[PDB]
Amino acid sequence: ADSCIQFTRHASDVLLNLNRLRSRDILTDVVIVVSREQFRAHKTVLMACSGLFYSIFTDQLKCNLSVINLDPEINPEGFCILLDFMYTSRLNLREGNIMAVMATAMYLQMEHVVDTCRKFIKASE
Amino acid sequence: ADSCIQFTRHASDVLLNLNRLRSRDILTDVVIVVSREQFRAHKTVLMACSGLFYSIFTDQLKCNLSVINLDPEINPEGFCILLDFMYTSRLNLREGNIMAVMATAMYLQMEHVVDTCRKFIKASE
Amino acid sequence: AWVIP
Amino acid sequence: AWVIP
Ligand SMILES: Cc1cc(C)n(-c2ncc(Cl)c(Nc3ccc4c(c3)n(CCC(C)(C)O)c(=O)n4C)n2)n1
Ligand SMILES: Cc1cc(C)n(-c2ncc(Cl)c(Nc3ccc4c(c3)n(CCC(C)(C)O)c(=O)n4C)n2)n1
Repeated sequence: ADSCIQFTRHASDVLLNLNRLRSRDILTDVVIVVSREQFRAHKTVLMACSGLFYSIFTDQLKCNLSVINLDPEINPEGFCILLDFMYTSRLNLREGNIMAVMATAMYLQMEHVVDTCRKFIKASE
Repeated sequence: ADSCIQFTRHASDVLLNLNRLRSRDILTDVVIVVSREQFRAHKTVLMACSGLFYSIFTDQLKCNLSVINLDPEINPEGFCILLDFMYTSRLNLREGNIMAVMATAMYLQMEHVVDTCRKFIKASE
Repeated sequence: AWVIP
Repeated sequence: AWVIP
């Protein structure tokens, strides 16, 4: 309806509770493997944040897999930084990790992260 | 780390994508039954928004159920309004539905919704 | 919190 | 959007 009221902090409060479920390993339903490093997550949060995961988990065969192996070129630290961003809205971008984070965000099809990485690199040139 | 940057709209953008998955019936994993009316949802979103659903899906036996039956006193329209609020941050509160919405939010242990319902009722007295 | 969106 | 939180 047109007459709805809106609670400003609701979306942020939901994301904090989803990150608390991840931290306690509650109802996690997939393991992402990055060069023998394993990361547990919720398929729905991965799909909401990444074009690659949206395509994977909407596929009639892949939607049923409990393990997904990423390309061997992907850096585990870069993936870890992006997984934390998905669940918190906070991105730990540093001089020593920006190239690996940008390459990982391009592969995962995370448009806003790619755009910010490009702007931060352009400023140092 | 202390040096993180933050994307302001991220949490709202994630919630919109979770509501799009609900609308298309993608990766929904539970049916909530309210007096023979059925509602499909994601257990993680229900747990993030409700103290009752957090308790249900953290129970070692109930976490594995694909169907949950609510108390027969619960109004299906009141539940529908609250499920839409969970996935959007928007609450369709009207003179004709406020008593049913408040009773349903008390049962579901949704503290912010109960508090606002109480304030809107107090204003009309 | 609550606002008119 | 991006800010210092
Ligand atoms: C009509 C419409 C348009 C979109 C994007 N839709 C969509 N629905 C559901 C999901 Cl789970 C989802 N997934 C998803 C898909 C592609 C994405 C993406 C999320 N994200 C993350 C974007 C936000 C968070 C805004 O950063 C990217 O960057 N790309 C390219 N997308 N639906
Ligand atoms: C340390 C701590 C404190 C909380 C509340 N935690 C929690 N973790 C995970 C979940 Cl899924 C979750 N669930 C949940 C549980 C109880 C709730 C609730 C959510 N909500 C919704 C609250 C927001 C959205 C802020 O409206 C209520 O109102 N109650 C009583 N809670 N953890």
